Order: sequence, then C-alpha cells, then structure tokens
Amino acid sequence: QTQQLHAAMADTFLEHMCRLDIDSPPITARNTGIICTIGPASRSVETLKEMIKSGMNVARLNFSHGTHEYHAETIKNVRTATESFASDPILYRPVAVALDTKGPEIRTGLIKGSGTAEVELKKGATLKITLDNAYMEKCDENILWLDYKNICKVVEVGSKIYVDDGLISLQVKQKGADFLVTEVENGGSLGSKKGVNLPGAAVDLPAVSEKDIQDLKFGVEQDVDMVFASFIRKASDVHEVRKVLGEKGKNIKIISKIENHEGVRRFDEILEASDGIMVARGDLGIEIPAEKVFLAQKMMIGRCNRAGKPVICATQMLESMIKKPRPTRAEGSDVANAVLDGADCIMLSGETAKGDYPLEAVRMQHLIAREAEAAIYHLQLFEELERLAPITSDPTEATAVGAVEASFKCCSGAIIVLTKSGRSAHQVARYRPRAPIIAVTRNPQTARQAHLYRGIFPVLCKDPVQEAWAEDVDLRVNFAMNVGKARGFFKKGDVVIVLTGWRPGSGFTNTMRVVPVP
Amino acid sequence: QTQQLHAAMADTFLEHMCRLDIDSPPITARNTGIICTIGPASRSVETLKEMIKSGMNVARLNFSHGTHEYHAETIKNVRTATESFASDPILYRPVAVALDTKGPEIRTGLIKTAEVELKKGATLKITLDNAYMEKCDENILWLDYKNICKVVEVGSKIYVDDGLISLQVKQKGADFLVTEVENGGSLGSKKGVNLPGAAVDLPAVSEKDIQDLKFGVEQDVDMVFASFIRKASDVHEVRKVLGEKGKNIKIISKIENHEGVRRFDEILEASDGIMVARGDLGIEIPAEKVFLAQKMMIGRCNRAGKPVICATQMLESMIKKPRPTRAEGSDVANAVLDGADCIMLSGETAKGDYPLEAVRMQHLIAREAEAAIYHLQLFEELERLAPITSDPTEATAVGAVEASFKCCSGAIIVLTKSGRSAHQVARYRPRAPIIAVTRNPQTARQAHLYRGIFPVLCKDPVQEAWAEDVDLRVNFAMNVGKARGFFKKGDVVIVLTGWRPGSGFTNTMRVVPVP
Amino acid sequence: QTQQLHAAMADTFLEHMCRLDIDSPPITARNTGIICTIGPASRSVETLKEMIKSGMNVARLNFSHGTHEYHAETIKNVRTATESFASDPILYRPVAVALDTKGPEIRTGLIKGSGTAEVELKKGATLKITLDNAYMEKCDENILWLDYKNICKVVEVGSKIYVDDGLISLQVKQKGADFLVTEVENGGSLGSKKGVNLPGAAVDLPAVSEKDIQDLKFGVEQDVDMVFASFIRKASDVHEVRKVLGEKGKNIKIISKIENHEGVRRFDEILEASDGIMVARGDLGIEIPAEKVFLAQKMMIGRCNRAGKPVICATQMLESMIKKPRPTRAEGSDVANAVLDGADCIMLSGETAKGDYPLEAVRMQHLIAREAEAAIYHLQLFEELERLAPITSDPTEATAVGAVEASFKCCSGAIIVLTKSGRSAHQVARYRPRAPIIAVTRNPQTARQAHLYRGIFPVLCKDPVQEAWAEDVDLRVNFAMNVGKARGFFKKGDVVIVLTGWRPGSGFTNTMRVVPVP
Ligand SMILES: O=P(O)(O)OC[C@H]1O[C@](O)(COP(=O)(O)O)[C@@H](O)[C@@H]1O
Ligand SMILES: O=P(O)(O)OC[C@H]1O[C@](O)(COP(=O)(O)O)[C@@H](O)[C@@H]1O
Ligand SMILES: O=P(O)(O)OC[C@H]1O[C@](O)(COP(=O)(O)O)[C@@H](O)[C@@H]1O
Ligand SMILES: [K+]
Ligand SMILES: [K+]
Ligand SMILES: [K+]
Ligand SMILES: [Mg+2]
Ligand SMILES: [Mg+2]
Ligand SMILES: [Mg+2]
Repeated sequence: QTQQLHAAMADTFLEHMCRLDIDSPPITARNTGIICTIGPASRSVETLKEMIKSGMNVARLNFSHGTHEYHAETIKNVRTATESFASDPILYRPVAVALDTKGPEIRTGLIKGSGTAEVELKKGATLKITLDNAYMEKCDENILWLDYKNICKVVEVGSKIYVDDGLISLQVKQKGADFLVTEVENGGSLGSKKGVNLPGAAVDLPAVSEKDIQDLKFGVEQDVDMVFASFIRKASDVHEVRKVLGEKGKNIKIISKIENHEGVRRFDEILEASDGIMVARGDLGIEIPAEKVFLAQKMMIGRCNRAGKPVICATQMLESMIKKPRPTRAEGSDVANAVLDGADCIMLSGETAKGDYPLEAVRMQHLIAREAEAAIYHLQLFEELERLAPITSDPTEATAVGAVEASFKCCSGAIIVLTKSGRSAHQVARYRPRAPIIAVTRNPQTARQAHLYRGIFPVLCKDPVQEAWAEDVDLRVNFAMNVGKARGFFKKGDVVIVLTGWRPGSGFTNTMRVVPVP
Repeated sequence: QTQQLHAAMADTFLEHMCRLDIDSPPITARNTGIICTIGPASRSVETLKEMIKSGMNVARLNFSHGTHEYHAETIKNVRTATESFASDPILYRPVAVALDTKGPEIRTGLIKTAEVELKKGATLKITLDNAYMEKCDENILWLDYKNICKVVEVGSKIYVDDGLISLQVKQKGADFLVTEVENGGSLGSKKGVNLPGAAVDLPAVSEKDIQDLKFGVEQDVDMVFASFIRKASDVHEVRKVLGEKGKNIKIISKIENHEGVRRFDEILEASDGIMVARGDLGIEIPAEKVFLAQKMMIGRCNRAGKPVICATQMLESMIKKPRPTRAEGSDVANAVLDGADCIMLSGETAKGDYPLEAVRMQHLIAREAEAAIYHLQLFEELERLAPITSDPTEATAVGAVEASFKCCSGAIIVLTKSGRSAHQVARYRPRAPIIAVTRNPQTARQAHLYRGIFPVLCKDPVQEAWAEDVDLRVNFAMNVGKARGFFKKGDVVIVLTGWRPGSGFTNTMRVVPVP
Repeated sequence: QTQQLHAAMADTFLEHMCRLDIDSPPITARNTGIICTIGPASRSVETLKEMIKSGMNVARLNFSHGTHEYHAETIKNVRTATESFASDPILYRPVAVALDTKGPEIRTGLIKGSGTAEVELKKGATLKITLDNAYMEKCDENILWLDYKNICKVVEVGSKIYVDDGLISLQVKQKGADFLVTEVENGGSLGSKKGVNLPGAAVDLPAVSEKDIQDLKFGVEQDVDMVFASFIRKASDVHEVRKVLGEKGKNIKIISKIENHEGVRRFDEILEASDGIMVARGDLGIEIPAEKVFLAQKMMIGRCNRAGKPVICATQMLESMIKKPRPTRAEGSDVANAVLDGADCIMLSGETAKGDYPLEAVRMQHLIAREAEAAIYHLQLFEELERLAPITSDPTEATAVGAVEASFKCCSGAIIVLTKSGRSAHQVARYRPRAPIIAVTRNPQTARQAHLYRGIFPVLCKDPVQEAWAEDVDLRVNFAMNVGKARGFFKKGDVVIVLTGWRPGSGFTNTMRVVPVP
C-alpha cells in the first residue's frame, strides 16, 4: 500500500491506471533530475544553498543574455554554495553547471527612447521591417528593425513572422530587398530585443556564430560540465560544436536542443552525434503548430530511452509559478506526464531565473517527480526496454539487466554501483529500475554529469585509495550504505543490490550482490 | 543461425512457430532428465555403462514385479556401472536410483506361461475362489481383489492387461461376475486390471509396500514413485513409513486415476514432485482426455516450481523396432515443450530389443525441443506468477537467469550443498544449462529431477581458505563444461555463489569469461 | 464449466494450461477434418457408410498401389455410401475424394519364390544392391534390386540407405556401376516392393512421371476434389501438376506433400503456388533426422495458418490401432497436439486402409480433436492471427473478422455463411473461431473441398433458386439453422452469427447479423 505497489502489480495498463492511489505515499528517493536556470531571482549564495537543499541538481546559465563576467560570477556563487556542504561528505550533493548557447537567435532592436519602453500593437495595423542600422535603436509602431540581414531572401509573401515568443504575429503583405511591409494579425505590447521566429523559412544562420565560439571557449575555461547547444538542425551542427570544445573540452557533454522542424526531421543523425537531447518547447512550439508539440516531445523522449541517452524536457513547465506560489492544474499534469513519458531531467527557466518563488518551484518539481515515478508502469516499461535493446556479449550489460530484474524481485532500497566514468551507472539507468542508483565515484566530474540520467544519485568519495584494492572497493560500498541510511532511502536489514568489477579500471563491472544493509 | 535463436526473437508464438528451422542445430547440452526402467534387457553392468554414456540419469526399479534379492542386485549393478566412471571426476555422471511401488494394483491369476484367447461376445465368469487362483482360462477368471463384487454394478466395464482386453458386467452377486467380452485378445498371467467408474478401497500403502519402502531406505535409494496416489493423506502415509531414517528421500506421486486428478492441488502440496502416469490414467479416464490432464499437471508443477515427469509409451514401438513412430517423436518433443522436467522409458529399456537406441533418441529429441521453447513468453510468465519475496536467494536466481538470456551464456554455474540454490534457478527455465557443483552425492543424484540441472560432484578435498575452496569448485565446473563441449575459451558463463559457507546464503552473481 | 471456458479466461498461456479440466466436457461440434485412407479393410459400401457416420470427411486413395479399375470401384463405393444419406438432406454430409500420387518413389523388386515371401536381414551381413533387371523378381538376402536406375550416381561410400519405411538401414561400402555393396546396420525381415530412401542424396526422378500423368488424367475423369502431390521439391513441380489437370480440372485443389529436405527449404515458394500442404511425416522422418520432424511440422502449420491455407498433418498418428482397438498414449497425445499446433485436418493411413479397427480409429480422431479444439488458447491465437494479417480494404475481410470477434463476445453456437466458391467461408476459418462455421452452398464441389479448412461444416442446399433473392437468402440461412438444431450444435434461443452479401454472385459478402435461433 505504498510506492503504488498495488498498481505496479496490474497485468494491464488500464488496470494499472485504475489502481493508482492518492493515499499510497511514495518513497523518499527522487529519480528525475531537476535543472534550474539561474538569474536575478536565484544567483545569490544564500538562496543557492536553499535551491540545493530543495533538490537542484544542475544549474543552467542562459548565454542569450548577460556578459562573460556576470556569468563567471554566477558560477563562482554556485560553486561556493555547493562546497558549503562538503563539510559532511555523506550529505554533500554534487551540483553540475550547464551552458545554454545563444545559437542562431533572431532578435528585434531597441525601442526608441526609454529602456522599458514598449509599443502597443493593434490587429490590422501596419508594420514595416527594415535592416537599416539607423533604425536599430529606433524601433516603434510603424518601423521595426531585425538583426537578420538576409531575412528578405527567405521570407515570401503570405509568410508569418512571430515576435515576442509567439505572442505577436505579423503577415507578409509586400516585400522588397532591405524592407518588408506587414499586417499585424495578433497584437500586444512589444519591448526591445524580442525573439523572432520564421515558421515557413529556411533560416540560413551559422550553428556556431563567433559569439557562440567565444561563449563555448569561456565555458571550457570555467570547467562547466555540459553544454546545451541551441537550434541544432543536423549532425554536422553537433560536430562543429564538438570541434570548438576540442581536446581540452573533450569530456564536457553536449546536449543538442531541438527547437525547429529540421531538428525534428533529422533527429536520428543528431541524437547519434550528441550526448543527450533537450526538447526545447518554447521555440519548438512556435516553429511548428503548438498542437503538434506533444508528439515531438513523445517521439524524442521515446527514442532517447530506446538509445540510452538522457533527454531533458524543458520550458513553461510551471510558468504560473513566476507570479504565484502554486502551479496550475495543467502545470501539475505536465511535469508528471514528462516523467511518465520517460524524461531523465526536467527544466525550470523563468520560474527560478526571475520568478518571485524560485524555491517553491524547485520543491514542487521534486514533489511531482516523486509521485510520478511511483506511478510509472515498470512491468511493461522494463519488458519493452529488454526487447528493443539489442543482444550483446558485454558482461556489464548482462550484469546491469540482472541487477535490475533483481531490484524488482526483492524491492531493494537501492542499487549501488562503483564507477569511474559513470558508464556502469548509465547502463543500469537505461533499464529504469524503481529503486535509486547510488553511483559511488572518486571523479568529481563523473558525479556532476551523472544527474542527466534518471535514477542516478551520485556520491563523491573523497577518501584516499587503500593499498588493498579489495578493501578499497568495500570502503566505497560502505560509503554508499552510510549515504543511503542518512538520506532515509533504506535502513539496516533492508536488502540492496551492489555492483562491482572483477579488477580495477573502467569497463569491468560484472558482479552483482544481494546484500543486507549493515 | 543456431539454437532456434531466430525463432526465439519473434514477437508472437505464431511467428515463433513459423521461424522454427530444421537446420538450426541445438547446443550440445541437454536439459530434460531421462529416466529408464531397468529389467532383463538392461540390468547387466555392460549394458548399464552404455545407458549412462547414452544419457540415462535415473534408474527406475519397478516393484510391481521381482523379489528384493533381484532388485538389490540390479542396484548393485547400477552402482557398479556408475562407479566405473569415477576414474575421471571431470566425466563422472551421478546416477539416481528410484523405487516405484506396486501400490493398490489389481491382478489376474495364473493360467491353467501360456495364453488363452478371448473372443468378442464370449462369456467369462469372474471368481474369487482361491482354488481357481492358478487356473484361469477362456471361461473362468480369478482376480486378487476380494471386494470387487461390492464396487462393481450391472453394466460396469473391466479392462484387463493394460486396457487391451475389455469386459462388460452382465450379472452380479458375491464371488461371481458374469461378463461379456467386448475386445478380444490373448490374456496371460497376472495382468493389470482396471475398473474405471469404480472407487477401489484398497490400502494406499499395503503390507508389501511397507516392506518395499524399507528396502528403499536400506538400499539408500534417492526417490520413490508412489503408485495410485489419490489424496494428500496417501502421501503422508508413505512419508511416515519412510520415516525418520528415510526423510531425505524425495517422494514423487504418481497420478493415475480420476481422484488424483481432482485432488491434484493437495497432492502436489504434500509431494516433492509428480509423475504423470499415463498408462493407468488413460484407462481410468477416457484416453482422449489424457493430454488435458498431462498439460494441467505440467503447468501446475511449473507454477509451483516442483518437478514433474512424463511417463509411459513415449517410444513404445521401439520395444520391437530401432526407430520410433512419428507420434512417438512428437509426443516426447511436446512433453518437453509443455514443460516436463523429466521423461521416462519403461518397456523400452526394461525388456525391449533396443534399449540404448531408445535412450539416445530421447536425448536427441529433448535437445531439439529445448531449443524450440519460446522462452520470451515462458520466462515472462513464470517471472510474473512468482510472488515477490524478501529472500535474497530468489532475487539472485532471477537476476542470474535474466542475465543468461541477455548474453546467451554457455551455462549458469551454481554451488549448492542441498540443491536448493540450483532448484531456484531451474524454476525460471533458462535456455542455458545449470551446472550445479556439490560435494553431497545425494544432492547430486536428486538434482536430475529438475529441468536443466546438470549436477557435477566434486571429489576434491576442502581447501582451508574458503574463497579458494569456492574458486576451485567454480573452476571444476568450467572444466566439466569445456570437456563436455557446452562451451569453450572466452565464452561467457554466469556464476552463482554465496558470501559465506553453509546453506542459505547464495547472493552473488558474476558474469565471467571461460578460461 | 464446459468447453474449457474457465481456461479460455486466463491472462497467460501458463495459467491457461493450469485450468484445463478433464471434467469440462466439449460441445458436440468437431472442427478438425478427418481424412481416411481407403483399402481392403474399409472399401465395402457397408463399412464406408459407417466410416461416414463415424466422421470421415475425405476419402484418400493411395495411387502408389492398385490399378485404375480397382480405384474406380473404390470411388464408386465412396459415392454409393455418401449418396445413401441424401434421402435426408438435413443429415447429408458431403464426402470428398482425394487422390494421392505415387511420385518419384524408389522401390525394391520381388522376393524370389513365394509372392508373399520375406527374407531376413541380419546386422553385419553384406547385401548387394543391383540394377541388372535380371534380378528384379529374384531378390533375396544377398542381392536386392530396386527401380531407380541412377542410384549409383547419387550415393557415395559412407551413404545411408533405408528400406521399408526406414525399418532397415544399409550403409554403402563400395559403389560400382550397376551395383552397390552394402553392410546391413539395422536388420529386420524384408518383403517385396518396399520404399527406399536416400537421406544424403540429390535424387533426380521426375516431379511428374508418365505414370503420374495417366494417374492425374484418371482423377480428372473421375471428378475428384483434391490431389495430394507426392515429393514436391519446388514451385515448378506444382505448376507441372496444374498443367496436367488443365481446364477440365482447374478447380481441383492441389495439396503439396512436403516429404524431403528440399521441400522444407523451399517451403515458401511451394506454399505460394499450392492450394494447401500436407506434412508427410513418413518419408520426412527418414529423409531428415526423426527428432527434427516436430520442428518441420510446426513450421509448416504455422506458416499455412499465417497465409490462410489448408495444412494436413499425416502418417502414424494412430498406428498401433492397426492391431489394437486402443491407441497408445503417444498417439493420443500426437493427435491432440496436431490440432493444438493449428492443423486443419488430420489423416489416417494403414489404420483405416488395412487394419482391424478402422471404425475405432476414425472415432478416436473425432473424440481427441473435439477435446483438443476446446483446449486451444483462442485469446492469443486470434490476437496474433489478426495482428499478422496484412491490412486490406476488402470488405469481406473486415466482415469475417468482425464475425469472428462477435462469435467470441456472445459465445455463439455457429457462424453461418452462404458461399458459392467457398471463399467467404475460408476467410472466416483463417481467424480460427471456437464456433463451428456452417457453410451453405448449392455447389457440390465447393462443399466437398471445404473439409480442408478447420471449422467449416459444409452443408449442401439442393433447393432451387427463389425468384425473390431476399427469400432465397433466408431460405439458406434457415436450412443452416435446421442443420444445426438436428446435429445438436445449438437449439432454440441460442445466438448465431449469420453472414451474407448485398447482392447475388461471388465476392460481395459484407453483412454480419447476430441472430437468435428459432
Ligand atoms: O563505470 P566504469 O567506468 O566502467 O567503472 C567501473 C569500474 O569500477 C570498479 O568497480 C572499481 O575500479 P577502481 O577501484 O579502479 O575504481 C571496477 O571493478 C569497474 O570495472
Ligand atoms: O544451495 P544451498 O544448499 O543453500 O547452498 C548454497 C551455499 O553454497 C555456498 O556457495 C558454498 O558453501 P560451502 O563452502 O559450505 O560448500 C554458500 O556460500 C551458499 O550459501
Ligand atoms: O464466398 P463467395 O463465393 O464470395 O460467396 C458469397 C456470396 O454469396 C451471397 O451471399 C449470395 O449468393 P447467391 O448468388 O448464391 O445468392 C452473396 O451475397 C455473396 O457475395
Ligand atoms: K539560449
Ligand atoms: K509399479
Ligand atoms: K503416394
Ligand atoms: Mg532557444
Ligand atoms: Mg501404473
Ligand atoms: Mg510418402
């Protein structure tokens, strides 16, 4: 009568839905990664500590805004808050840092005069668009400037142009070279520097601009753990980002953001080149008809799970929590269905960057992820992941799937794995056990990147190596036991699964033990 | 393209069938146990060595016939043939000895070693005057069941000689029944008699049975096949007689009548395994219903995780000819597909002209059939029907089998003192052979009852360091597998072990390359 | 608690097996066809009448033996027996006649002396096989003649040779021209004119010999319904057979007998070209290792089920009943499992052609089939057959599959179908309903050939055509009900499914009705 174990026993999906209970409380452990965007509301040290206690795993910096120096000062504070807890290495939480590139964004110019100044637009009214730099800080209700110099080559008559994140639409009546005349189809106020999207068009900007180059190089300087590459359209876009990171950034992980039609059409070659995927729903839902977005979301998450690569669901998950302390019912549903669909991580944007309730937002996500994890139908999920996954002779693969079937058989409080690269923990997570995966590593980077995988609770063993390998192994296992008790995941005399290798070095995980908690 | 691995991939049973292929060769290992009835044809030491090499696992002695001195000698020969292979521990094969009780049979009398001949429509009086107990003929017939006249009615049907001859009852009384013959045939001496519609109140454990089970205990048999078990208390009666001294002897109940079928669930619970006794069962219930009973029992046994044995007329034509009929081919293969742990030969090995050919042919067929099982479905069914547990050992067993499928392992190697750890694995029915390494030679002989368990008996003395004693026995298993052709250097096997000595602590699963 | 209805309710195959109950009695209807081979024991009119009441649906004539005059008299008798029941059109049962060809057999010659003579062959003995026609009637223990002139070309030292249904095995020790020297391996006594098999060998005998041609012409003259073509090795073999049947016998059904390695290897092209398949296990279990036959059986059955074509299981199903009035447990089990495998028809050979208990064997097949039909796991079968079925716009297909599902939901007593060609009845049977399919037709050939499909109970309407079509339809629907009532398939108030088209002529079946029985 807990963890939805009654519904876990159903022999159909529908009987499984029918058995779900609001009075079956979940376990302590939460498997889904939380990712928070840091900005004015959340960049203070004091508050960042509170985000970490609340459940933040990764901190994301949007490089569509702000300066290398401002960002460097966010990071510094994230690292200070994080290390504030190394005091007790048993309760320490590694906290990753991710870099979100500008990429091929299209923006409007400044509104003439005051900073905040917006101009009201009205349906049917007229708007001329120019590329004349005279006008770039002189935008208003008749004339508007755009930073995409080649716009006219690619937008025809009939075309639609959305501005301010889908909320203002315009139609292309007449067009020269230099300028476009438009009729306003949906009005509203327009401020300075707003996102422009061109649904019909083949936008021809480079995947990595010189601005992107400098930003990527800065992130290599700063030892960030991952990069969220914007607007990826094809594999070669991914490789180009991989080259700009080069040898020095070779361990930093690349998440292609999919946020347009081409990204979606060529998803297979992009996923093959990337380390993970983000479903970038804001842009994506302007670049395609908003009603189609749920399908791309489910296509991308499914294929990532089929391929054992992390997928993040993003944007407007709890929008209303920017202004209010509780979410709407669609927001509640949406976070929960992201987890149920299969998402490894879930992202907060404005809600933590600039909102009036960043901590509450983090908590709500933590609370909902945990309910929805219990609600997942593991029976079917696990069987469908066994079937699709190929056959191999890799003993770690066999050991990984054995540990998972065993975790179901005995309702183990956790599956513990020792791992240098993380790779042995990733092989377990791909099969989606209910129980949490406590990944014990010495490598601080592996610990931080581990958060991209559903279920991995990384822990960082700071202790020196023993002279006897067998003793060193057992000390790490036992470290995972102490973390699990201290966290409430399990208590003494509960059974856990433990994974280890037949010899030192990566790639040898082959041993699975069913072990009582000491 | 080997082991029907193509068929094993399919999404449906029907596509699985379509992908079955006569040119996909089976692995060398054979998982289904073979039991052979020993008799005039096969009781010599010379013939028994060859039966073992051809794949016999359990020697059955039928106590419906023979004297204790006779069976004691049979055993002595089996133990001799078996021990002749201890020369090389790596190739030694444990052989079990099983005792199969007479039970409450009914038999005819002697004849006036000659045979009279009943014709359809003819008249036959049946009698209980013991003066006639050694002169039966076309007219008069003696049976040794004294209450026969109390339980029969006007019209009831009597089958004689394993169902070949049949009589109907035209008039009753006491001492006499008058019967019309319905199926003619050549009656002989002391033949089986069956009274389908009737409830026979003979003891389950008769005076003779009691002395025969004692023989079992003294002779040190491994298991007992108790005939005509009708209800759970019959099995308790048997367990009692075996008593304290006989308590590690497994009791396999033989279902051969309508009541045993009906009270199957309770008999299963009390028994350590089941034998589907198709000979008698197929006269006591209509022959067309046997396959239903058989599949019901194999099914409930696989569900309970207890061994079940298919028996009787599996290769009947091979008593006289050296190839079986096509039916006989089919039937053996379907018993394995149904889920039988063991298959059995009777007359084929006891008294036929081709005992070794019959054993070989069970070995070949079982090996083909085990590769044609749709494990995808079978494993998911057994895994699901399994109640969740706290036992680390169940978890470890299921983890092992899951891993044996993901990497198509050459075997699952298990150390076990009592057998129990190997049994847990075999309940889930891996494709891969389970090589169970033990020092207890009784554990090794009984382990044949379970599908896929190839017991190996370790004769090495105990190393003083426990980890080294564990490795040695793992390596021994490896050498057995290499030598028998189950696998070779660099293949993967699963290895299952515990974290300390003593029963009940198996908790460790390793995926290991063969050295 | 009848028809194994408790077992039909189970969620898994394994639970389905567990609930099979020997006290859950079957319905009256038997769905699997029974094909009896005719010969001395069964060819009297008196005996044939009773074969028919006992359940023979098809009369099989084995052309490997006997003259045209003798077979003509057999057919005459088949039809006298059959037509003896036409007095009562309600109880009248179409009985088909099938011709089984000789084909490329290899046969020995005559034993010297007595026509009835045998010789002993003893393990270790030398036996010489000659082609010199001198010896064709002087065969004995030292010298054996056979009728395949090219045998020496196709065998080598080491080869095996089986004689008389695999009883006797020889091993070639030397290969001359015009002879072989062999060692007897399995001895046994040998009589005259016995079949020879060469497992190793690329036998080259012609698909359709001069004698097969005489024979097929004769079948066309006698208006047989189906041909069983022996030793089909490839599609062109089937074509060759079709030519000889030509126009006069274009609608005569060709069932390819698979009895050798090449047939099995090329099964798909043979299947496509044929109207049906027989698994001829006698020859097959000598041409391939005996332990592999059950594989071939199940491959062929599954593939014919998948394609919707009749498949017959044949040979030694009840062999002991040639001498004993009750079958062995393996035989009882073999038959059940052929039905459970998915076979449309099961066949009897010596059991009915020369044995002592022809009626009893026919009755046993009836009884076992009826039990085994109930024990089928229809939930899974029907789900998979629907699943595998290619998708079609064909209204008749959609109607068939709706009728089958409807028959399941209301546990109907029959599926009544009107059909000219048989086709619409076949499309129901391919989906494998529990309920018997009663096919009403005015076409006597259609009736006789429907016996090759599991479930079809053909009924032959002799009444003339009503002027008003709608009444002509009702009249045949109503003749089906009378047949069902009289046979005890159902009774007044039971529901049945009735299938019709929207106009006369073949191909228009599109109407399913759920109908209480008056
Ligand atoms: O996940 P990875 O990178 O393969 O790391 C797993 C490795 O960790 C170990 O358990 C311990 O190795 P170290 O002692 O070198 O950390 C190995 O046995 C195993 O092969
Ligand atoms: O299957 P069983 O009878 O419980 O025996 C399994 C036992 O065998 C072992 O692997 C070896 O024990 P021993 O050293 O006592 O033979 C134990 O670790 C384990 O508990
Ligand atoms: O199976 P077939 O040969 O298509 O026969 C089915 C045909 O039988 C009918 O039900 C009626 O046939 P009739 O021409 O005999 O009236 C048609 O509606 C239907 O098209
Ligand atoms: K960005
Ligand atoms: K007995
Ligand atoms: K023939
Ligand atoms: Mg974007
Ligand atoms: Mg018996
Ligand atoms: Mg043939």
